[PDB]
Amino acid sequence: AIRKKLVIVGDGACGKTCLLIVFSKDQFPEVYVPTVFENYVADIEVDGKQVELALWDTAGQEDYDRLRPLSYPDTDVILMCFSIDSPDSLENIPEKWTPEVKHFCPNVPIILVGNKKDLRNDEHTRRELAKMKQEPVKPEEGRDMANRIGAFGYMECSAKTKDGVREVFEMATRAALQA
Amino acid sequence: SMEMDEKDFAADSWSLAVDSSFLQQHKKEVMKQQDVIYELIQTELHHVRTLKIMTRLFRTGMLEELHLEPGVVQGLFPCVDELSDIHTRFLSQLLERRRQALCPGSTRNFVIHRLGDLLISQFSGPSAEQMCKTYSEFCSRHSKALKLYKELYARDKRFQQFIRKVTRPAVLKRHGVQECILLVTQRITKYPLLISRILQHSHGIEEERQDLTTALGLVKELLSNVDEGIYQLEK
Ligand SMILES: Nc1ccc2c(ccn2C(F)F)c1
Repeated sequence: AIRKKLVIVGDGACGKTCLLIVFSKDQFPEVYVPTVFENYVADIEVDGKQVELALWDTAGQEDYDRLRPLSYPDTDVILMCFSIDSPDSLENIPEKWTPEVKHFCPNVPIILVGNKKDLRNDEHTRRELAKMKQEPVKPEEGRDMANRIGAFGYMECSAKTKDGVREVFEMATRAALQA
Repeated sequence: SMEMDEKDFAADSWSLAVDSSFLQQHKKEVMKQQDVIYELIQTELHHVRTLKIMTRLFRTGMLEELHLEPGVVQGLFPCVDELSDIHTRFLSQLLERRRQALCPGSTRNFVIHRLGDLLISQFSGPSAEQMCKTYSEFCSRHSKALKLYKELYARDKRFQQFIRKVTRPAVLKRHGVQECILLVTQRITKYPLLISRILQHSHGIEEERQDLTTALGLVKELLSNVDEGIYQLEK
């Protein structure tokens, strides 16, 4: 089992902490959802290759530009997250996060991940977004942004229901394994 | 880590740590506030455990088994004794607040009502000046430490056997040398998230809401000072 490193980046409300928790526990916490994620080493077998994938979060580091890059050394794959119920978190991807991740992690594959896809057909979400003249991110808007920033791929998932979560991390392992 | 503390913090939440009959006696809001306070102490216990792996297992093992030059070991684990001293003191005060709160005849049922004052003390005065000075030095030496580690691992065979030996047990799966360094660096930025969620469920007593609000600001001031005093050293 080779060792690879994964770092999740994105705005505070992109749902990156919850994605790391649901993946590591293989369950959406029934009794208590933790506020923080420390670290985890996942045993993943993708395409017949066994990998030890270390998972890291950047939550809490968004306002601290000199503390935050300390999470980047030797990263093998970046999960660049945004929330499907938040068109604003998608806007910050090519402006702030992509130039930072390409400067500290040159040549590292990036997977643009659209979180909270369950809210794309949630009525409370649709009514709330209309007050600010917005609507949920469409799957093609995500694909276009992923193409624009030169991401390795574009994927979607829902931490609430676990749908698409295993595939995100299995594709990250595949990307981390490539030259 | 000691068996007493590990057992007290083995459960995934405060709601599962306390007896079911005691849990039923509390309002939903108190259960939520206690769940987040328990998470803060449980993650602090894990953090102090991480610094003990660095001092006793790695640092000490390199000095005694490998007989490595003290300046080399210092380069690898900068400020580890000062860091260990800051958080073992903080953890002691948190577990003593839990201990005083225990119901008579019980080793698990408790409710902490005054966390705010403990957080204001920790993130103010001399203890805040020491955290700021220590993390500014540790974080500024982060890259130099990883570079020194990679060099030693790739050039010395006895160092590689040592690392493979001490990190072999399953209880060390997430705690390699570089993993421990990033765990410690990321610790300080976890506090505002934990304090804010405690504050969200602490509106019952106005004094507590004010203390936690002051504490949140002192943590953010500290983080801003550490962030501004960082510059990556390069050898
Ligand atoms: N060229 C360059 C240099 C440093 C950068 C970026 C984007 C973020 N940072 C960093 F300082 F946070 C871009």
